[PDB]
Amino acid sequence: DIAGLTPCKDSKAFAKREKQSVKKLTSSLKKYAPDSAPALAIQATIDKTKRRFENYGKFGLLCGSDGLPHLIVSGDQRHWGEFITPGVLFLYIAGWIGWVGRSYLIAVSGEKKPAMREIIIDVELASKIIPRGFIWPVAAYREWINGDLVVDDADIGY
Amino acid sequence: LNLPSIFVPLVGLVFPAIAMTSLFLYVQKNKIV
Amino acid sequence: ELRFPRFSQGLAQDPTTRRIWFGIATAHDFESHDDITEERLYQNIFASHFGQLAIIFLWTSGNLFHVAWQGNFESWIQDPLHVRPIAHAIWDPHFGQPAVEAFTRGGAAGPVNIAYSGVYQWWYTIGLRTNEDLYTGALFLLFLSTLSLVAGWLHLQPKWKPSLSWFKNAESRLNHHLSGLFGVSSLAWTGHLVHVAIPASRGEYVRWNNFLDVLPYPQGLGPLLTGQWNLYAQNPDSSNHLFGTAQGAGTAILTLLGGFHPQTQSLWLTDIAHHHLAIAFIFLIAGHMYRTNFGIGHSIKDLLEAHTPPGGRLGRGHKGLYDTINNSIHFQLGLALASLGVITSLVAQHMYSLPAYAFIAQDFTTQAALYTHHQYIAGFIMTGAFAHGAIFFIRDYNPEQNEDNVLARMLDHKEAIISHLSWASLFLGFHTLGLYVHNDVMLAFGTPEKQILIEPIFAQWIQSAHGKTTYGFDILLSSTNGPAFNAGRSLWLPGWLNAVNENSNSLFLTIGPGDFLVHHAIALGLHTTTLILVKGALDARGSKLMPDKKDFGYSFPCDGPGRGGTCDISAWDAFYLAVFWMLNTIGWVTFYWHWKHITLWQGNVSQFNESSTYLMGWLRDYLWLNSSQLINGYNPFGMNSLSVWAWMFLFGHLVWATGFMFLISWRGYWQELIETLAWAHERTPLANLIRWRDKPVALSIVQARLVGLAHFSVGYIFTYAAFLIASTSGKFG
Amino acid sequence: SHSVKIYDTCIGCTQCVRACPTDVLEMIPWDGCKAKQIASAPRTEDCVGCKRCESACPTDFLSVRVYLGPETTRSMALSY
Amino acid sequence: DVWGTISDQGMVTHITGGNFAQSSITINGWLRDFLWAQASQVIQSYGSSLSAYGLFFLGAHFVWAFSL
Amino acid sequence: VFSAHFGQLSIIFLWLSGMYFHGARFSNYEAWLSDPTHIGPSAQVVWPIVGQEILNGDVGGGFRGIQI
Ligand code: CLA
Ligand code: CLA
Ligand code: CLA
Ligand code: CLA
Ligand SMILES: CC1=C(/C=C/C(C)=C/C=C/C(C)=C/C=C/C=C(C)/C=C/C=C(C)/C=C/C2=C(C)CCCC2(C)C)C(C)(C)CCC1
Ligand code: SF4
Ligand code: SF4
Repeated sequence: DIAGLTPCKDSKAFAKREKQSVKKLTSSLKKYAPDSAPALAIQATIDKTKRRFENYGKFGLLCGSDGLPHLIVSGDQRHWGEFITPGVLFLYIAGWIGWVGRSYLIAVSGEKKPAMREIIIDVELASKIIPRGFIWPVAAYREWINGDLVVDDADIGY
Repeated sequence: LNLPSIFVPLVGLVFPAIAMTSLFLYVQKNKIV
Repeated sequence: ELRFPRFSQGLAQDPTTRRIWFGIATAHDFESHDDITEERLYQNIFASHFGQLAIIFLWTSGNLFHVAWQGNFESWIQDPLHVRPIAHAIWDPHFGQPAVEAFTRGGAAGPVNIAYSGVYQWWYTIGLRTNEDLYTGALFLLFLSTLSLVAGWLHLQPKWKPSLSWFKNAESRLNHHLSGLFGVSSLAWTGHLVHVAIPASRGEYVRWNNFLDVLPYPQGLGPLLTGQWNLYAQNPDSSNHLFGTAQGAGTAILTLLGGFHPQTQSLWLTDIAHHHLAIAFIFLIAGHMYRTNFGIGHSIKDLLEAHTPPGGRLGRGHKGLYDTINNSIHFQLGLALASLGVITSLVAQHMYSLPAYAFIAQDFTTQAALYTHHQYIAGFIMTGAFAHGAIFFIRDYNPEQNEDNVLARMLDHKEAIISHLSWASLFLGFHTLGLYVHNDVMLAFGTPEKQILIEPIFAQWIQSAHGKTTYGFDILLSSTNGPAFNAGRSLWLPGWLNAVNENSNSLFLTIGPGDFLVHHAIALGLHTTTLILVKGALDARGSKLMPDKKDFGYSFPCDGPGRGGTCDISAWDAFYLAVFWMLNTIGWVTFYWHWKHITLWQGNVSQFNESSTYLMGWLRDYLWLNSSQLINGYNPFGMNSLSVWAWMFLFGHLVWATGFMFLISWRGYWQELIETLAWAHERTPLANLIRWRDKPVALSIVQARLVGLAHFSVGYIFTYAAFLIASTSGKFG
Repeated sequence: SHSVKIYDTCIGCTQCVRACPTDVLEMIPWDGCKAKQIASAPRTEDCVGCKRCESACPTDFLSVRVYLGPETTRSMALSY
Repeated sequence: DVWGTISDQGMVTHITGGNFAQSSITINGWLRDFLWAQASQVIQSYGSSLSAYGLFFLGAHFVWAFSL
Repeated sequence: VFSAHFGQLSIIFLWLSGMYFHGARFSNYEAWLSDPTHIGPSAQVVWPIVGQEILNGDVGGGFRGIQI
């Protein structure tokens, strides 16, 4: 397939690795009583391992000659679940955090001693600003349009 | 004759002695003119 | 002029040992000497450059003489794959008999050293065959080294001193150096290849006593004058040619084959000849651009004054840069050092993938040594470029005469520049270290299938574009029906494609996720080193913490404990900090090169492909595994030929560590201690009859930084050199 | 010997003179400030270059400046 | 010289087999027979119950270099 | 000084209480009492998330955990 890689659901090395891990777990499982707690924990680990391999196989990942999954990040539409969609989620969350921080700093700077409100948080004020990160992409865009996001170079100084 | 047997001591022992002697006497001069 | 140093009265009146140290350290800083003028600076520089040429010629002549006197070049010529070349004989009276036995190698009758510089392959490729030729070369170089000294002495006499305006004729110097130093030299070397080396690669011996009679080509210069140049290519060497012999030999002198010679695994000689001929042409044309005395040629100042964007986004453009550059020698040194560092790295990268010397590709230790050596030299040159660039801003830059040009606007948006460099460094560091740690944890918990492994798709795509077929991409030169494939299908594509798709050589190696990770680490190193050096250069004249820094010069200790404290505030200190990061980055580069090649040469690529994705793999499978022979050079049971390298290994670890002492503990501790020892000596009988004449004191702050960094660098280099040479030559020779 | 200089932003607070450990500086009459006095450095052959005077100065930027120069017995503080 | 196993006949086998006397008198001996030889357990611990010690080994090298 | 020393003693007692409780609740001390030379002491166990349960090693006596 892409870059000489093979789908993990059809890779012999992938199945070999799964079998080796399951055998290694079963060798430890064969040391305890069937109804003891360690046996149940090892059995749960075995079931989890089988589920992990099955999900990797059926989610469309690609495997190399080593028998391990590899990620594709060039933009191909068959692999957006690997980088692009989680990346959009990361950007959304990070923008929320940054936007609420900047809005708190701007709202608090008008007081007599703003620094006192930076080592002791005003939770009453922050609890009104936290929910507003929900629409940060709209607010930031509108603020950029109207020229409220950036300070002119002439005005920057201590 | 074995040339290394003569030249290794001259470069490793005697030449450094002469050079260091001259440099020590040069840096100690009270006046150079 | 009172005493040593004669060139500095301020140092000459110093009554302490500080007079001596500093006297040595400021000897070659001519600009700072007493009663110096502008003209004497240039003249003394000219004499010193002649001195450097004389020393270089002496070094080369010594190499030739010692190889001829004590080497086995003639024996090596006949069996180049199983004979080890000899550098020089050993005469050490401290040796014991087992060492005498162990170091006797290469067919010699005494203990010897094996050469790893590669001079045997080089000198065999250019047509040398006997010890008499080597002796004549050494004598000729001895003559040139004397010529350099005589010329330096002559041009320093009152009748023969050039004036100040002679040294500032930029157009004439550029013309002479482009046309004559580059182009004509290339022409002469092409002539050597046609008349000497290529015939030597076919069994014909041409020397100074018979070269007039023998013809380099059967039809002579007729095809050149008439224009039937294609006759110089039509009978190339056979694929079964034996390099020193006439079996399978051809008659062409200028070809466009590409690929490698099947036996020697190096580039064809006719390709090198045609290359140097075309390059010589290009430089000969390039050297006619500027105006000297004949009413034609461009003017550099008028070229600079014209290229100004009309929108005003670049201020006044390049107006005033001609005088700014031509009146500052530090600006010139910075430009030259930057260019030379870039091409040193380019030489290192191109000599491992496209070998040019016969039988050098099979000598693994030599190739490793050359790549590592030239990369470290390149790193030092790159740091020096920014150092002298920073010196420019303090000593020579004139604000009034650079008003609103590009150089001033660089100083104008320094905060933006530095902040964006910092952001890039932070991003690369966070995410690269995070991926490595995630993979390490996945390996530790026994679930290697949960690693994050990013395929280097863009680099594989470019490799496919260059002709590689490994990844199944069908693009450009990797496709069969396209304009690019068709255009070169008959010229050089067959040999080039044969070379690229052979997986035994080092031409476009196959790459994977480990390569992705290590390349992003190398990028981190480049960006951070650049951040440090650029911040040093752009803040040299001052900042908010020290707005008048330019009054204090390039190197000074500090500005005291006030205003919060000001340790390491000068530009010299920024250079000092950047050298550490340079060593780190070059270490990463050379580690990666060595491990990938060592697994290639053993036929075990999967070892690298699987162990390189986590850092414990690097620690265990590269460092720990490849030391076993090295640390057994001597042991309680005996010693072998690696003993010297083993000794050197420990020597390195020592010097490195000693440097820490100068870097961590500072001066005030040591001065107080020294006072007590002075008291003790003045009070001891039979010894107070002896008196010092320079009062002993502790080292200066800047001096200590320098000494510590020097011990650090020497130890670094010696340790890695011992490991590299021992590990490779223990396995392959 | 080091060089010490005084600039005309001085407000005549006298802190630098009090801070000096070898008596380099002193106050003299002036008419350019509200305190009617200004600092002076007449004995710089005894300066060691400690920069306590710079640490004491309140103006921005400094009004007293020290440039380290050629070293002597007095400026290296050698008792032997 | 002390720790080890003993057989039924009373033959003491030491963990490193009495190499201290001859090998500890050079620096190369400390480097080869002590650090390099005995680091094998900690560097081979991945995939077992002792892998936490390998992880801490690497992390502590990191912190040490960070202090510089 | 007196009051701060009392605080330090309180913290030390908390540490000892934790040690004895973890010995009583999550250890193989009783099994170790019957075969000291063959069983490895253990009094720390981990929860099964993100695969860290591999650290519960086979120390003996029907118990899995971290050796102390
Ligand atoms: C055609 C006339 C001519 C020539 C041949 C030269 C030659 C030279 N001049 Mg110049 N010069 C000239 C005219 C000329 N000049 C004129 C007219 C003026 C007055 C305007 C000057 C003013 C002048 C000054 C003021 C200075 C020089 C200097 C120099 C020297 C530079 C150092 C050197 O050797 O670089 C050698 C460079 C090369 C061989 C070319 C670079 C090659 C690169 C690195 C690529 C190599 C590729 C290759 C394949 C690698 C092979 C490696 C090998 C191991 C196999 C050099 C000897 C300097 C000097 O040192 O003087 C003593 C110096 O300071 N010149
Ligand atoms: C073509 C190359 C070139 C040239 C002509 C110059 C010329 C100059 N440089 Mg520049 N420089 C260069 C390359 C060059 N540089 C490079 C590559 C670097 C980066 C490392 C620098 C970094 C640099 C700095 C940081 C400074 C200069 C300065 C100077 C001045 C001379 C200072 C002096 O007398 O030092 C005297 C020389 C010494 C005291 C010797 C130092 C040797 C070091 C410590 C290492 C020695 C270790 C030794 C080999 C150990 C051997 C051990 C054994 C067991 C193997 C002069 C204008 C100074 C300047 O202009 O200040 C305003 C200055 O401060 N240069
Ligand atoms: C588990 C996954 C993971 C983790 C733990 C991290 C962790 C981190 N990321 Mg990262 N990242 C991830 C996945 C992850 N990333 C993925 C999948 C992507 C692909 C989209 C990125 C892309 C990414 C970027 C582009 C950046 C980071 C940065 C960071 C660091 C600072 C975040 C911060 O302070 O936000 C709190 C938020 C703020 C302080 C506000 C400003 C920064 C955020 C990112 C908002 C940016 C808004 C802007 C309009 C988006 C486009 C920018 C453009 C340059 C692409 C932090 C260590 C930042 C960094 O390294 O900075 C040096 C950074 O710039 N990450
Ligand atoms: C291994 C040693 C080491 C490390 C890790 C660093 C790291 C860094 N150096 Mg430093 N440096 C070192 C050695 C090191 N340096 C040495 C020996 C020198 C020579 C004196 C210098 C000289 C130097 C200079 C002069 C500069 C740097 C800069 C930097 C930064 C580069 C950008 C980067 O990667 O950001 C990413 C950050 C990191 C990788 C740091 C670690 C982040 C951790 C892992 C995050 C998680 C922390 C964890 C949760 C905390 C738990 C602890 C506690 C709460 C319980 C970074 C902070 C440059 C800088 O500041 O750029 C902005 C810079 O200018 N370094
Ligand atoms: C600070 C300072 C300084 C310094 C500087 C420096 C040191 C710099 C560096 C820089 C650098 C170091 C740079 C580099 C660059 C590079 C580049 C820019 C490149 C490019 C390339 C290209 C473009 C290519 C292309 C291609 C390809 C890839 C393929 C084939 C084809 C072609 C050829 C097209 C000075 C002296 C000025 C003075 C002032 C201040
Ligand atoms: S540097 Fe020290 S000794 Fe010199 S004037 Fe200032 S306070 Fe006095
Ligand atoms: S401390 Fe500064 S302002 Fe005060 S007297 Fe001295 S120089 Fe003037």
